[PDB]
Amino acid sequence: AGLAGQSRIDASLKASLLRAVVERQRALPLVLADDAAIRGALLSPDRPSLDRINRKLEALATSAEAAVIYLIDRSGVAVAASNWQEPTSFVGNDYAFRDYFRLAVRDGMAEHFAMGTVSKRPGLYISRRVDGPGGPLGVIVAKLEFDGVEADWQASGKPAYVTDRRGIVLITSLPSWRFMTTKPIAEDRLAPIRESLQFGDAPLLPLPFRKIEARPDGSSTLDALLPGDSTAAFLRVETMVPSTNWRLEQLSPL
Amino acid sequence: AGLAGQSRIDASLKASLLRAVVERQRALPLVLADDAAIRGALLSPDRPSLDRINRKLEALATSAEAAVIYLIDRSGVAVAASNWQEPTSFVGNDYAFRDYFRLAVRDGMAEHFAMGTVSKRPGLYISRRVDGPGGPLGVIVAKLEFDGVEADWQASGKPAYVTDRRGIVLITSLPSWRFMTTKPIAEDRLAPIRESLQFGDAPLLPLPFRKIEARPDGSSTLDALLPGDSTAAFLRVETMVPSTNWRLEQLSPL
Ligand SMILES: [Ca+2]
Ligand SMILES: [Ca+2]
Repeated sequence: AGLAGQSRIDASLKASLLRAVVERQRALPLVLADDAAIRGALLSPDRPSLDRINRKLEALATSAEAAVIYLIDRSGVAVAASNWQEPTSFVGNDYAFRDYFRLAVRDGMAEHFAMGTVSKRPGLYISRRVDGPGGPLGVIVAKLEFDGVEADWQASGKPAYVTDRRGIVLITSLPSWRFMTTKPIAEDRLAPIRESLQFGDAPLLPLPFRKIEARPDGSSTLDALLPGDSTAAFLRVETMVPSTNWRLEQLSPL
Repeated sequence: AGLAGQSRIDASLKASLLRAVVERQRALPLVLADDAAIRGALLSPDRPSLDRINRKLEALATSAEAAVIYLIDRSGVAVAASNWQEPTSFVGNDYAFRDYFRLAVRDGMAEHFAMGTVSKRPGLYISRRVDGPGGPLGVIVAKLEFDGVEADWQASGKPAYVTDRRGIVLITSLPSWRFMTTKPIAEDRLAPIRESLQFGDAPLLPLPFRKIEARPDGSSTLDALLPGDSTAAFLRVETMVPSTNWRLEQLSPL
């Protein structure tokens, strides 16, 4: 009964890093939503305005370690992007129907975890409205991908993964386990989830766990196959990721 | 060698986290210092101008979880601040000779660790030069405090602290170790350091470590005096905190 706590801090440590890596990101849209140059662009856009920003956002994505940062207009169209030089440049796409647009518009801020339309590449989409006098002038967006955290967490050998409240493995030190489940889903909500995750493909097959028995703590004994590794005795702890509505779980070996 | 692995990783983690927390703040001056309304406010000390900038910084700092974000003009007087409504408002205060001001003028930027000059709140002061034409118009400063990271650390059960290159502890899981040192310092270089921490009471003695064996690991066993007592034995690891000039040392028990 001695791994319990040890794994329990290991987990609080993981959640914690993940809090901070999300917050690191969140600042970008935060400063950018008020930015006079961002603002300028949206009232009176012209070719040099939008170029300055394309670069301002290019340098920022680099320094912020963001996958993509892009500015969307009032209509839902992307106007400037970090990836503007890429063939995958998001400049000109229609995001009007994405929740990170519409929720940023309704609320001032929004965050939604999804699969890039073309990238098939998982991310937390973070957003903020840009206020106009009059009213909304557009939305700014930053995409956090989490290969860095995941490669941190592989580096422990307590494997770990993060679920949203529907029980869905969004972020994982074990690639294969991305998008499986902790909780039972039923008929009704299977296709709808696909939808929002932009991964109609998704398995929603449950992580290969047998012999779940809840030790007093709400920590659990556990038999897992890993990618490897036919079968394996293990310990499961949980923690809430502060600043998010995600859950973290760490399996400790024996 | 069993503790070494365990502690090598945990410390690596502890840095990464520190990295994410520092980096969260780095971005605000990064952007603030280029923001036309930052500029205007410094070239047009208007009162609408300063009005706005005040809650602008209030809002950003609150979200940012920066402890204070404030804006100094060329003469060093601070002109708008997150905290314009607490009695501890930095507004009208002279910071003309603080290094964070002075070096951001001479160099473009500066990060400087020091005690709150009225608070006794230790923190990083992350500063950026507002250029104009004709030369610099002022500096924008975001102060990062470390109480949250110190509390994540208290929780881990492996005391850890960060030293600059001077050998001084700045961030520490054990509060009474603040401004204790790795290397002895000499009598008359105390003055200038106390003068720069903005803390004449900086104890600046060597950490109370004894009986150090350096390993083949380049980890080291040591005996430490625990605040209160007793002296427990510890394994010590070292890692550079990535993208700072800071260094983290972490003690794990036996
Ligand atoms: Ca969330
Ligand atoms: Ca540094």
